[PDB]
Amino acid sequence: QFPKLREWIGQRVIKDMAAQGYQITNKLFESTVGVKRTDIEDDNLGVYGPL
Amino acid sequence: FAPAADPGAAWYLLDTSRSLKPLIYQERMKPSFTSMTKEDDEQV
Amino acid sequence: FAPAADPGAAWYLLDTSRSLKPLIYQERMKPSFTSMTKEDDEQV
Amino acid sequence: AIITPALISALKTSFQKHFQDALATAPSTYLQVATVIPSTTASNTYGWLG
Amino acid sequence: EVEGVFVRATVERRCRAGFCFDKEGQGFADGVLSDEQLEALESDPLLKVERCTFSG
Amino acid sequence: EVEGVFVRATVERRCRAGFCFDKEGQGFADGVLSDEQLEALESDPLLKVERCTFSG
Amino acid sequence: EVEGVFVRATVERRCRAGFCFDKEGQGFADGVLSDEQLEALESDPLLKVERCTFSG
Amino acid sequence: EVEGVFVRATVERRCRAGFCFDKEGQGFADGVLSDEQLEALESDPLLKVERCTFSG
Amino acid sequence: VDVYGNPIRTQQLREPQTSRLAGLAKEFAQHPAKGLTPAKLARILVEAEQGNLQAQAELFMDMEERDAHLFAEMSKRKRAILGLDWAVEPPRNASAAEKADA
Amino acid sequence: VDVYGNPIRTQQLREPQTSRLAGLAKEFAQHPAKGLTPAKLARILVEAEQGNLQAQAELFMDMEERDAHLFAEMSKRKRAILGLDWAVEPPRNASAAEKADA
Repeated sequence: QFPKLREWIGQRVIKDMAAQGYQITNKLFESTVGVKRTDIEDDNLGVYGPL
Repeated sequence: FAPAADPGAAWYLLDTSRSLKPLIYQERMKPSFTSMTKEDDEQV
Repeated sequence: FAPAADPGAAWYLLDTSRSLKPLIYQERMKPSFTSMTKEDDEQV
Repeated sequence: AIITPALISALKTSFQKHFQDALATAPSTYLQVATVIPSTTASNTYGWLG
Repeated sequence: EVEGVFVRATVERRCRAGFCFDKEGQGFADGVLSDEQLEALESDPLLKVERCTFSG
Repeated sequence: EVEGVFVRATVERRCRAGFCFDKEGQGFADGVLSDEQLEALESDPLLKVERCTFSG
Repeated sequence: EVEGVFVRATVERRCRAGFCFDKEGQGFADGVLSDEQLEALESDPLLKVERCTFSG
Repeated sequence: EVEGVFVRATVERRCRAGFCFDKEGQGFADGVLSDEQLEALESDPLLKVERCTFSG
Repeated sequence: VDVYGNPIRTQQLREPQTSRLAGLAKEFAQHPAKGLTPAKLARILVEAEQGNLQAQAELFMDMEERDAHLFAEMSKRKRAILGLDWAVEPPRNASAAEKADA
Repeated sequence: VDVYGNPIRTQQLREPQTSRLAGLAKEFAQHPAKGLTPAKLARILVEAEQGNLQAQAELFMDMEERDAHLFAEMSKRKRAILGLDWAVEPPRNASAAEKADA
């Protein structure tokens, strides 16, 4: 942004804006588990399949 | 104890999140893959 | 250098080709290969 | 001006796609000097009686 | 190459020893190094400016 | 016999001396002993898994 | 050139004396000799198999 | 750091001494240096790859 | 608003909801009917009961495709409806404005 | 323009689209029905699901040719349509210009 009002219109002093930047990497996140194909079918109680 | 007093009233909030991809489900329940080939029918 | 004189109107064409199978497209998209779950996020 | 002209370098750039696939393969030529005889196996025993 | 020196014998700020005088033509406009210090060095010209590249 | 080894020349997580590494292929699947510690040792086959029972 | 090689530390059934045990021998997809013995020796792999160009 | 080694189980193209063998697992994926030669280095990951960072 | 009373905003009508889910359009059916056993079918149904409708939907599609008798019955039943003439009628003892709307 | 709204340019109507694809006209069907097993049929269908319609189309053509009962049924079904009288009608409560166009 712009700085304070100075105290001299005689011999005015120029200024510049500062360009700021922020860099961030969006790396992935994961998590998983292994299960057997027969066991999910060989489970009549409803558990092992709410996975 | 790592607290964070925050105004959360300016145009932006602290620790802003960035939603790139939703929670697309990844599954491995078909013989298509080598997990069931190399292993005893391991689905993932 | 690399010449060749051939007929074109004959019942046979020289250097005949063989399009035995079409230009089938082979792809590696997502939960179809292991390159993308038990590996990096690679596709071929 | 900008006190960090390096940071604003990415701000002041632009990308235009004109060289992307600005090329093509040579025109098909085997049709003139060849004919397709598709088969359905890993061989072809041609046969004629002279 | 230095594409701008922004000097023209201008009164560029040089904050040294707690006082910001103008010692020489330290005007520069590039993204090579010390941009944060370039803020202090090239804040106030205070006099007329004219850039003449040194091709450095 | 041995139910499974899941070695593929890679363990799941062999953590010793406060550092967790990945080598020596110490993967087992059985409740013979140290099941609570078997959860920590196992449960992380980063690389492929190959099961070749040793019939021990 | 010979097409056929197994270089993934893969297991194959090679019979030494009265038993068949893991080992990598011929490991080729082409045969001109020892076909009857190769069949027992060239049992397709147990684990991951990948082929290369020995060109021997 | 080394975002990816691209080494495990895969072998890439390595052109040295006029003969481009395949070994030593020199896979990498970054824009640090020798980016143009990265194509030549990764010109033949013939075998299955399995990334794992070295945190270099 | 809608019939259920939920607030309606015309801003969201410019684009389909699934447009921002380009991942869905690239999926392929897993064909769970191939190699199906009674235990697998029971597991599929039970899992569907718990909110995993993907496998159930794919199984139903395969079942529709692979059975000629079932497909013929369903097609006949649906074509029965598709051939019915339809009309829009105003509400009970509707007024002139309601008749015009209808 | 067309019904779908895509821009229409009369320049491209002078030549067929496939004219510049002389390779297609020289192809011959591969006849995938010969030596067909259930595994081969399943692979053909699955591959067709993924965008390889060539094998599926050729298999369907062979299936049509090699089965007399199926061919008779399909021919009867199509000839049913081919024998229907048809007419072009103007839209609902059309005007004189619309009637002339129709």
